[PDB]
Amino acid sequence: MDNQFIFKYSWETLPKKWVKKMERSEHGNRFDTNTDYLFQLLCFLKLHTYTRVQVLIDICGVDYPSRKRRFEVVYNLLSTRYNSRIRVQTSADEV
Amino acid sequence: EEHLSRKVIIYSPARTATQSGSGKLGKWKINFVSTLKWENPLMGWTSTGDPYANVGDSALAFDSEEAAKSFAERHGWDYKVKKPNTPLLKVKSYSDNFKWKGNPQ
Amino acid sequence: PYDVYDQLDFDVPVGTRGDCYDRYCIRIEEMRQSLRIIVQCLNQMPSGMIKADDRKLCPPSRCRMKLSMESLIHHFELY
Amino acid sequence: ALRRYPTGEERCIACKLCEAVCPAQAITIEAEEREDGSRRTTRYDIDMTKCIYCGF
Amino acid sequence: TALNYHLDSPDNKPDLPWEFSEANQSKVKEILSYYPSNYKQSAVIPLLDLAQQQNGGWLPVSAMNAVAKVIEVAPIRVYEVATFYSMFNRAKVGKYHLLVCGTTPCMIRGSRDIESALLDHLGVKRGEVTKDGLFSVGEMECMGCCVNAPMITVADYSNGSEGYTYNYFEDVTPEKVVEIVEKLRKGEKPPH
Amino acid sequence: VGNHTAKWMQDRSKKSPMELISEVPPIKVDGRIVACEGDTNPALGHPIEFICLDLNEPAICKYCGLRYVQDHH
Amino acid sequence: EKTHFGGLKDEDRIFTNLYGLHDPFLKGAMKRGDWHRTKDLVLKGTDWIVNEMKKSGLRGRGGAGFPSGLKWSFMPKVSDGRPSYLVVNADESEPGTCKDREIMRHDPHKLLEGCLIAGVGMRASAAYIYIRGEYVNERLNLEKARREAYAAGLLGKNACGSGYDFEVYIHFGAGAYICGEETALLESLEGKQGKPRLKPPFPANAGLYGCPTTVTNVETVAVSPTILRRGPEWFSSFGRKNNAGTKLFCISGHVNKPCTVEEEMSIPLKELIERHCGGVRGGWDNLLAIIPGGSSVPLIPKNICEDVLMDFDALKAVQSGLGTAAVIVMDKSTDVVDAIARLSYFYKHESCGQCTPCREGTGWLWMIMERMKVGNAKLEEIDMLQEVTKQIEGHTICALGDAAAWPVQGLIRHFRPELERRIRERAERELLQA
Amino acid sequence: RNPVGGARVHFSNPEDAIEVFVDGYAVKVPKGFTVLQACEVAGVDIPRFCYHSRLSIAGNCRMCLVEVEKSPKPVASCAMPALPGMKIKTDTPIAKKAREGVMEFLLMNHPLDCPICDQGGECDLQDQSMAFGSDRGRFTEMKRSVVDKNLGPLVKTVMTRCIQCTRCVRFASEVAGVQDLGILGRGSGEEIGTYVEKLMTSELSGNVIDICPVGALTSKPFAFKARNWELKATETIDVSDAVG
Ligand SMILES: Cc1cc2nc3c(=O)[nH]c(=O)nc-3n(C[C@H](O)[C@H](O)[C@H](O)COP(=O)(O)O)c2cc1C
Ligand code: SF4
Ligand code: SF4
Ligand code: SF4
Ligand code: SF4
Ligand code: FES
Ligand code: FES
Ligand SMILES: [Zn+2]
Repeated sequence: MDNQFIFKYSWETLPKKWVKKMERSEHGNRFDTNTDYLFQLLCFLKLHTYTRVQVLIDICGVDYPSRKRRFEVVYNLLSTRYNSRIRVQTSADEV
Repeated sequence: EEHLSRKVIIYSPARTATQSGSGKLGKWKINFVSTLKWENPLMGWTSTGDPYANVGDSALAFDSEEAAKSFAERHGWDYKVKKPNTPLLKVKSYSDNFKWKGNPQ
Repeated sequence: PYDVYDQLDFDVPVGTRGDCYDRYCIRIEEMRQSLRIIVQCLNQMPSGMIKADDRKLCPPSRCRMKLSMESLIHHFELY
Repeated sequence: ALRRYPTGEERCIACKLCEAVCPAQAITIEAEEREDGSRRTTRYDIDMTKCIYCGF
Repeated sequence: TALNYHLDSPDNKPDLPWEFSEANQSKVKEILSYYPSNYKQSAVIPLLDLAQQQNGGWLPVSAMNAVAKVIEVAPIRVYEVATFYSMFNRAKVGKYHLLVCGTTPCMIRGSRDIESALLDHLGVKRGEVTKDGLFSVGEMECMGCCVNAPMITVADYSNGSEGYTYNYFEDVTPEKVVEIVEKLRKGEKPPH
Repeated sequence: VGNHTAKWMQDRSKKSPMELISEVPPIKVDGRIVACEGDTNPALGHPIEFICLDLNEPAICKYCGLRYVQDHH
Repeated sequence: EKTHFGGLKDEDRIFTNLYGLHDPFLKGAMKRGDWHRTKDLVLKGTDWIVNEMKKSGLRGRGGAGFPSGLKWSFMPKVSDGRPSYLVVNADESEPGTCKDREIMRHDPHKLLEGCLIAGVGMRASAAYIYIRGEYVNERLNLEKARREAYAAGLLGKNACGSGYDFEVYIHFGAGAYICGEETALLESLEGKQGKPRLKPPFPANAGLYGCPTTVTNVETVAVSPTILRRGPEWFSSFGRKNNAGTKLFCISGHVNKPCTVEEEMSIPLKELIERHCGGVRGGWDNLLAIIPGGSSVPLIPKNICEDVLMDFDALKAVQSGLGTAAVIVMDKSTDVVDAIARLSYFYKHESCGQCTPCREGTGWLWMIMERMKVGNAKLEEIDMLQEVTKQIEGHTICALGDAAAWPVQGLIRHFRPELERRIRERAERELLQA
Repeated sequence: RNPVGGARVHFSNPEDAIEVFVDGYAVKVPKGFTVLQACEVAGVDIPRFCYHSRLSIAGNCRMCLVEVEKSPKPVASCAMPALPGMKIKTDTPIAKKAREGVMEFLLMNHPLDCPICDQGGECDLQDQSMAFGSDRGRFTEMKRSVVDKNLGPLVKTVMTRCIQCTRCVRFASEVAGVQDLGILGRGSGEEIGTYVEKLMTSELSGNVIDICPVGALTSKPFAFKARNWELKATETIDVSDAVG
């Protein structure tokens, strides 16, 4: 399970309205999603047979003061089943 | 509360005069005018009691005037904007070094 | 894998009960496997440079910085 | 420790590189042209309680 | 020992008065007449040459200041001109400047065989004037192809600008250069 | 003894570095240029400094304070 | 003829007093044909003169070989208030060259009449002759000739009775090789240091005093009246196509009889050496290398010299140049590396110092050549020398940097085994001795 | 693209504008602009030492060389006028190699005294050596050396660092209006100085410290006192006179 297969299969299978941005790079596969779909996206990735993203490695914030939604919340996840890592991000503000 | 009512300046630092390069311009900063420092009477070290001693020059930064203004107005600070001075490119010719002085007067 | 771990022989001990005793035994075995890895590193240790040669990110030698402008400039910049 | 040349002259020329690199900001330097024109420290302080003994 | 700066001395200091002689005034005017009156700077090189001829073969800083005054420029430009070109002598030379030790085209035919004998006869090192102030040895700068090398150059400053000559001598030998020096001492112009 | 040294040196038993370096006689050199490394082993000294000796006054190495003069002229 | 070139006869020689056997002043000059009906040539007009110069195929004799007629035609047809100037380059400081000195010594009236002709052809009001500062006797002779021409009405107001006004002034340098470069010459004539200018502006638009100006060699100027009188077709009948005319050659070095001679362009180098110089000293088989024209062109080896012709194109095709047509001949007894190091010292000494690559690289090349003279170098330093020459070439304000890089490049190209052998012998001595 | 430094470009008439390409990009510049200025309008920063926008073009440092299509040689962008249809390349191998060679020549005789040079930390030479020529030095011969000159109590002099950019001389001649500084000699031995002993008496003399790209001319009263990275910059106005 390489990062080319994850990118292509996630494009083919995920509901379209969940992902606003998809990056494929040696720095990591990255999915950006609205805050209202984060939970469902993570549940899908955890449960689906072809992803089995079972381990949440961490959650962290990043501050971007020049942005209307200044905070970016990053979810680093791991599939021990397929020996692959995924990054899922969403933005947030102070309230 | 007490530190949210201070007056700040929003500005774009100009280019230094010791270097011809222009790669540090376009950034917008919030000057906190922290000018309350003194000398510690043991070693002569520079002491301060103002929390915003260096955050305006080390961490806080903004890519545009509008972002800095929005941040300042959301935090409630009273801000004044100083527009940066920019050079005027003028027609220059190497031929001008050898201009004819004209007929003698 | 990272660095030269793919050139090295070692086993990965795993437990069967998932309790404190299994983890103690795993740590003992991991020490044994670490000893194995150290022996292999000692025997396979090659000669050559210990710093990346890209002269924009690594300190020059003390003698180079005292002898060469480019080196001095890079040392000043780096530190 | 600060060192001297065998002549007795100080080695330090107040370049301030050590002050810049110090991860703990434990070095404080002031400098000026000495009476003979030499570039030398007037002040060189190390806070031994800030220092992390890293050797940088 | 040419240097790109001046250190004051008793025979070489700005306060010493220096002006073109009355007899040189005709020549200065004729030199100026060759160029538009707002382009007087063009005369710096011939005027510097005339001043060097008048001052016995060298240019004190006062002469440079006087030339700068004639052409109406800051003295720094005249200093630049005087230091850029090798024909100007900014230290004292003898009444007869002997130029030896040529360059590439003549050392193929053995040019470096004349200088040492010249110092040995003159009893001086290169660049210093003799006690009687008659001879000084300098660096020759070469023209031509140096067929009839070795060659030396004699600059005659003994009679100001009206007696100035700048001549090249060919097939000069250690015996012949001493003979040339002897005729120069006795006043006869050596053949060339 | 000067104002510079008095800012840090509070002991007068020993000579200051400024006086100590001034007591070292200028090193005579055959030539108009000399390179100073501050040590017999260059890697243990200071970055190499090339010093012109055209002036009559002794020329000072800006790193170690050693002084050099032209031996003949 | 079209097949072989050389053996120029006396009836086709332009510089008929080159050997100084007759009076060089006005009476002898007219007796030899100078100042003959110059009024008619002037009254023919600028356009006719320019067209004849273009038809003659004359190319610049100062080294670059630019077509003279086109260069003259670069001058403005209508004045914009500024005057037009002609500057004659008599500053030949290149080692091994004396042709312009001979022209000034023995045929000065040729130079003066050519000055007038070129000034009419350039619509110029005045001419400045910039002479080498060391040519004191030559300058005095030329000034005497100028007084003779002014007294006879050939120069000045109403020159030769043609209604054209033309002033000729004599200027001299103070011993700088770089002043031979045209823009450096203009700066020196202005009273500044001899530092070349960047182009653009070109001198035809802003030259002396910021006025339209043409800088051309003494040889180029002095042959124009003869070309006009005898016809462009006669001049173009000599030499190959695009290399027309006669040329002043001077041959020095290891030849039996060195001499200065006027010969047909495109003459074979070997034919020139064995015809006028008595051959290479010790025979042609003793030849090692030849520098075709002046020290500013790369040398060529013995195999190249066998068949190469002396013109701009043939020497250009073998990575060399005609230059000043100063032939320097080196036999097998010469230390070629030492000669190249000597040339490197010359270029380091003569660099004006304005621009960084020349100012520093000339000294660097000289130091490397001095080290390689005795083999005190590594084998890999030859490649470093080549790359330094490439770093200098093409990155400088003027062509002196290229002239400094070329001899080293030629040495590396044609005698690399000699340098390698010197290095190996030095290393062998180092191993056994210590 | 924003011009370098936010520089403003004024057009007398849109008819008097030409079109040039800077690395494929289309930019419009007024007639008479140089290649370097067109690069600045395009937002491309060309390295330079001898060029200064307030002083006459010199074109001697050769650090601003770029590649222009159909040009046989690298072109000094600071002096070459821009032409319509000109295709300017600044990052081709020719330009990079020219910059590397020029930087190597500049550092050849430059002294190894960054730790004692006040320009350290705000030095154009250091930054351009880090950026353009990250070439390992290979010069092993003896460096040239220069004696220091006395210019008064304001300008401290270390002439070994001078790169002969002639900015100070042109400033003295063209801005200060006091012709005291010149360039003396010829070749690698040329030295900036006044020849005779004299101090810089112009009231604008201190600006030569700003314009000198290396630590050759530095503030004597400020000598050695601080590094640029430990200084806090405040933008304000002067009250010494009524000029502001
Ligand atoms: C370093 C250097 C030295 C030069 N010296 C001379 C010279 O002595 N005489 C000369 O005629 N041209 C000399 N030139 C060439 C001139 O710049 C210029 O091309 C010439 O005056 C043109 O004359 P022409 O068109 O009649 O050949 C020199 C060029 C350089 C780069
Ligand atoms: S300031 Fe620090 S780094 Fe610089 S010379 Fe002194 S001790 Fe060394
Ligand atoms: S190439 Fe040499 S001679 Fe020509 S301008 Fe540059 S430094 Fe001067
Ligand atoms: S000017 Fe100073 S800081 Fe810049 S490279 Fe030279 S010594 Fe280093
Ligand atoms: S002192 Fe500075 S400004 Fe003046 S020429 Fe040298 S490097 Fe340029
Ligand atoms: S010895 Fe040949 S030019 Fe002087
Ligand atoms: S900035 Fe153009 S040559 Fe120096
Ligand atoms: Zn030292």
